[PDB]
Amino acid sequence: GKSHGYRSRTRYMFQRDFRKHGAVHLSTYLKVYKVGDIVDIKANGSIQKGMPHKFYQGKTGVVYNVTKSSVGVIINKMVGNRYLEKRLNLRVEHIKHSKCRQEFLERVKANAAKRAEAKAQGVAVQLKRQPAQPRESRIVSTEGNVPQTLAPVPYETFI
Amino acid sequence: AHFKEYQVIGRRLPTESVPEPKLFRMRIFASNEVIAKSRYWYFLQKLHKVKKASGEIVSINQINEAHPTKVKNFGVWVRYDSRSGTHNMYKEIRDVSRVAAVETLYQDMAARHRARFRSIHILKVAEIEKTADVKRQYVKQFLTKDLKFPLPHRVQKSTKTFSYKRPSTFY
Amino acid sequence: PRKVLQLLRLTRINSGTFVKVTKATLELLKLIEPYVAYGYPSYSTIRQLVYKRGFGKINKQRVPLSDNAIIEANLGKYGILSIDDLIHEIITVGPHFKQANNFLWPFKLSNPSGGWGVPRKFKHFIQGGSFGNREEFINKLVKSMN
Amino acid sequence: AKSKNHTAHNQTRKAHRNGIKKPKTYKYPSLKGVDPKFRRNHKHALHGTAKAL
Amino acid sequence: GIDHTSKQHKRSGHRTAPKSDNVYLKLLVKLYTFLARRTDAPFNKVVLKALFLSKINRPPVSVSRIARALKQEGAANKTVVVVGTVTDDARIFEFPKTTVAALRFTAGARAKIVKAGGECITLDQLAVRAPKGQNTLILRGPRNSREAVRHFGMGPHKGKAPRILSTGRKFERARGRRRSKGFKV
RNA sequence: GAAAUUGUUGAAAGGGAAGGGCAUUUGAUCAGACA
RNA sequence: GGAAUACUGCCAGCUGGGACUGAGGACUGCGACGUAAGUCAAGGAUGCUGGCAUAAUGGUUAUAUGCCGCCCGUCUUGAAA
RNA sequence: AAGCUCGUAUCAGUUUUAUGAGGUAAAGCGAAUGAUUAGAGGUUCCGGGGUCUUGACCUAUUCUCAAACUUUAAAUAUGUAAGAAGUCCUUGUUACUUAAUUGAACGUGGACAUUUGAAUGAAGAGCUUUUAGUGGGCCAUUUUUGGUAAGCAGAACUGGCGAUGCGGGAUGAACCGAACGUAGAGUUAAGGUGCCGGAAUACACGCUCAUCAGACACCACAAAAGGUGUUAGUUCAUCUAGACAGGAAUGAACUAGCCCUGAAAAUGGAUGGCGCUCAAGCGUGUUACCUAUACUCUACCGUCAGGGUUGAUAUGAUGCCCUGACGAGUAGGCAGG
RNA sequence: GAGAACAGAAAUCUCCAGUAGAACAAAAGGGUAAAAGCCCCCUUGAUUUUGAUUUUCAGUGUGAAUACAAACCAUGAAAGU
RNA sequence: GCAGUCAAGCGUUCAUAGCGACAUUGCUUUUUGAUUCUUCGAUGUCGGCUCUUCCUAUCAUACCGAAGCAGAAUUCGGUAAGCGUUGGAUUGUUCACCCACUAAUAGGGAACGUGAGCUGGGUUUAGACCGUCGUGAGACAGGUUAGUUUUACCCUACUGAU
Ligand SMILES: [Cl-]
Ligand SMILES: [Cl-]
Ligand SMILES: [Cl-]
Ligand SMILES: [Mg+2]
Ligand SMILES: [Mg+2]
Ligand SMILES: [Mg+2]
Ligand SMILES: [Mg+2]
Ligand SMILES: [Mg+2]
Ligand SMILES: [Mg+2]
Ligand SMILES: [Mg+2]
Ligand SMILES: [Mg+2]
Ligand SMILES: [Mg+2]
Ligand SMILES: [Mg+2]
Ligand SMILES: [Mg+2]
Ligand SMILES: [Mg+2]
Ligand SMILES: [Mg+2]
Ligand SMILES: [Mg+2]
Ligand SMILES: [Mg+2]
Ligand SMILES: [Mg+2]
Ligand SMILES: [Mg+2]
Ligand SMILES: [Mg+2]
Ligand SMILES: [Mg+2]
Ligand SMILES: [Mg+2]
Ligand SMILES: [Mg+2]
Ligand SMILES: [Mg+2]
Ligand SMILES: [Mg+2]
Ligand SMILES: [Mg+2]
Repeated sequence: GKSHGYRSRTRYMFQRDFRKHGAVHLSTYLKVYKVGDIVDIKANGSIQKGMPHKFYQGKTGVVYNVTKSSVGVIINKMVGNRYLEKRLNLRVEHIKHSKCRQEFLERVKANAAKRAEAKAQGVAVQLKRQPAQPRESRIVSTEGNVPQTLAPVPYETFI
Repeated sequence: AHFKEYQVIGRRLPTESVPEPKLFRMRIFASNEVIAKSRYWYFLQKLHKVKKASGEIVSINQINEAHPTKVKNFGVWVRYDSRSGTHNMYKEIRDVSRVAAVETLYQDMAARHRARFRSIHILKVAEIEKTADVKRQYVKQFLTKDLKFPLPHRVQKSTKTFSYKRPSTFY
Repeated sequence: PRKVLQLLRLTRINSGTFVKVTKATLELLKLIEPYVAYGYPSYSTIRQLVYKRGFGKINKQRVPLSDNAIIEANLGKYGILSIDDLIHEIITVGPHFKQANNFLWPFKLSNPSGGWGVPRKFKHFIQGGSFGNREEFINKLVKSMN
Repeated sequence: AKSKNHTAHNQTRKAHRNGIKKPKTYKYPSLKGVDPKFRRNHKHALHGTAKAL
Repeated sequence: GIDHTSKQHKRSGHRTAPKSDNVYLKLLVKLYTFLARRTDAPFNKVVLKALFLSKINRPPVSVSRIARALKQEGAANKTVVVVGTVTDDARIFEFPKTTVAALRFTAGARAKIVKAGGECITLDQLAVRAPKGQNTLILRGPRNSREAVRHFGMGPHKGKAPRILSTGRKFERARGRRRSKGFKV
């Protein structure tokens, strides 16, 4: 019959990296997680306790609870035609801080600095990002760069 | 369609590490500038590590025939794909302009070899400057001194359904 | 592609809108390439489109732009107070392009008067069809449909 | 007689008629599953500051 | 053909007129339709829409609720407006001297307001005194205290009231409600 | 004193079914305004 | 060395022929032309003229001609079967 | 279907920027595991004949592979973030925590407005109750399992038929175009323009002659192997210092276009039919033209939405009027008659 | 691989190399080297009281599993488990 | 089931008169399977008899090409379905096997042609017997014997007739 065990189809997902087996480095256990931090989930195959289910591999959530060796993460899961909130009790070895927003905090700091320096001098602070714009006009010189003519090559075998 | 010849000059996008990238030029036969620029990147991607997203078109200019009222013998080198394999061919076309010779070439390739536009690469078009350098007999026969030939069996065009006389084919 | 067409306000055949060219919008055009034809408008094309088939969106309704008073009453706060001011904000993509362009109702065009010029439309313009980017050639096509 | 076993055809189209709705977010979320010792002390901290204010 | 992003010919989903055939209620709707059109006062639009509500959407408002609202800071001299029925409440022993405008008053409610020195007026009398809702206070009764609401959303771990006729020891307290009998919800 | 079904008289069409839709010709028949 | 022309594009340049449509019903608006009075093609047709006033137009009905049209109801993935 | 709370508000079958996850395509085997061809150079008090061979190993190489092998590793799909529930400063509460007012959580007070934190759109957003029918499906492109195969059986994504007419494919539930209130005019789609049949017996360069030619996607079939039929092309040699045959070209080996051989079934027969041969066939290019219930403009009917108007003395405030958009439908629901 | 009376291809003893090519009750896939393997020492947490969460899922049950709270214990010098 | 391509070989010598290995490409729907689309408010079912027409992958007859064709006989191939292709013993048989004549006794289709045309021997209702199997009722694509074959006057087709 069919098999739908807890760790089914996880042959490669939970493997260690090549030449990266063994004990976990100490910086994993020294990081500090607080309620409200954004973390991403990546199960470590050598730690069988506090291991997330395979569905949450590669998912990002928000910490809501902090315990002795584990944290609680909030995950929104799409079930049917709606999203339901899932609460996971995961050990710290299976998570890490998310860099998707640490850079955003830098832009928040930079916006305030540019907002303040323009507060006394210039109107229209212009603190909004823009997408890539079409290129402006330019002049290309041929001094030492005379164009060289190219032609299609004939067919050859060279086997 | 009625082909026109363009020159297209392109370059890689300038970078901080490598400024003033080299300029590359080629002559393209196409119906309009939109097709010509498309063909330029098609051949460039077969020769250099570059594509449209990492390049820029510098200049596109129409090239006119220097002597559009002089009969010339053109030598044409082509590469085309058949139903099984790729082949190189040499053909000779007699006309007054390069664009007219190229249009004849595409018609000839489609008629005799069933080769579409997408399957043909024009390697080189050049004018045979000297007589006795023509090496195809279907072109040499028109180079004879004081060439003359009639047009037997003339067929006239009628604008009416019915005719009141038996037509003649004299000329 | 169906979603992108809705976001560009193209819900029926022979409808047209103006689009500002950025990296965020060029990727939208590649997704709907086999369903649209687009190019670079000229001043005459923009002028004739607005004068003949220019309608404004007022209170969720389609109102003809038959006088400068209605334009001022709806776009005056952006400095636009005439039909030529609206045209200027479009051809030169100004600070208020988004508001001026969204004010215009999507253009309802007819079929081309001399036909499409090709036996089959649903190929790329490069391959002898109709869809894709035809650059400055869009002006001829639009004027026959306007 | 035999019949079809399983298919997901037309299921996504049904889900997009009214569904695919993100959850509504609330400030002051539920404290269910939070550490009981933290909640026990957090209750006393709120009582003290209410008297002060 | 048009690619429609939304349903066509869709009604607004809000009542534009009362469902009742009360001739006197229609007169009040006609009065406040005129006022809402020609006053640009937010009060008149609220009152007009409240006249369209059904019975369950207009819960009764007791006099004790009125007295509590008058205890708000700066609301002692405001006119209480209830689009519905005001009932009596004997649990309170002191009542202010306010003015109350409502569609209906019970016998106990009217007597209690008048005995305290206040007055009970209709909605058309309110319109003459306050055409733009000057110095008014709108009070609404509780909708979720209705007996039908407690059965809505029934299901596992929802804590709702089951729809049952007889309540007792032998009525839906067995397996499914306690751990000693199979499981608990 | 209805219909199925039938006789007589009258009109019309008919080269291996009949019946129908859009449009007009021909025959028959008929209402409305003469302000 | 100096022009012409082709091709492509623009004109708030001018002008001839043909077809379909006339919704609305005191005034109100925005413009144009004028020193002005006023006028106008400016928020939807008016002016002039002829024949007939009845089966002439039109309606109904039978027939003819051109093109099209398979038997309804039902179960069914699928019915003229 | 009934609505309810509100109305600029957050949202989105989408992109962008930033940051994650994956082990399929491909690739790899002088990288691990498992298969696998060929020798070469060495090694035995430790295989066995023979005084030197055949096996075993080891070292450097070599040919070829993997749904249940792998270092590397895409494309397409996929998670999160892009602010007021935010950032910054100062200091209040606690029985939690710290060697320690240390920290953690929640707050008081002060400052920073909508180029307030990318793009585009937004027939408004949010929410609740109740109930119908359905719970045999099938088809097409792409991915894909079993099977020689099947108009066979079974999955994945999307679009369709069922529930759907209309123009085209002669004819057809699914293909192409396009979806439908009643009409008028104009322009087109796919497909076509010798006649049937509305529209060029149009223009241009070639190819093909079949005593079983050919003629348009899905689609109603043809192969290996051959031809001094004819056309174009590749390479080599001979030839002005006269080749080949017996006075200018010739020989050999190959390549692929059309045609031909290969090609046999039962009532009489079907590029749709007639017929068509510098085509009315095949390949390709340029214009003109024909016509859908599609597109543009106008009228009328209905539906929905946003608005105007109670003033008496003339009758319907469920009245009258202004503006914009919309119209397919089985099972089924509701409304007005 | 190189060594030691009986002793040999395999008895016991010694050294060198050895990323796991071993072992971990069982099918297979993961994981693991001063260990999760081997040997030795001490133990009963395979305990008590009830909740929350994950997987199958209707977000029902059952099975299994994860992280705490309140007790009582085992082990260790200890952090811890 | 039938027909090709290649040519190691057979054929005294000699690949291809006639054959042909190892491989490989097809055709046919007169074999049998695979499938379950049509029919369970029913399309009468095996064989034979009778009778017509069609297909060619040609057994005979006409005219030819080829041979390891002297003649005689025979073999291979082409154009050809115009014209013929039988009488019997055993079996319900299709099939098969013999006897004999003959120029020859070729292979097939037409709802595996043909039951309101016949016939009813077989298969496949109810009676009965045997063997094996089953405690038994009973089972057996094992054997044996006995067992109702209905209607055309309508339309069309066909044959004749006004
Ligand atoms: Cl399905
Ligand atoms: Cl007719
Ligand atoms: Cl038995
Ligand atoms: Mg035209
Ligand atoms: Mg076309
Ligand atoms: Mg009587
Ligand atoms: Mg009768
Ligand atoms: Mg008439
Ligand atoms: Mg017909
Ligand atoms: Mg069926
Ligand atoms: Mg039917
Ligand atoms: Mg996998
Ligand atoms: Mg692979
Ligand atoms: Mg059905
Ligand atoms: Mg067809
Ligand atoms: Mg015609
Ligand atoms: Mg042609
Ligand atoms: Mg409808
Ligand atoms: Mg089936
Ligand atoms: Mg029957
Ligand atoms: Mg019968
Ligand atoms: Mg019968
Ligand atoms: Mg039969
Ligand atoms: Mg019978
Ligand atoms: Mg019969
Ligand atoms: Mg019998
Ligand atoms: Mg019997």
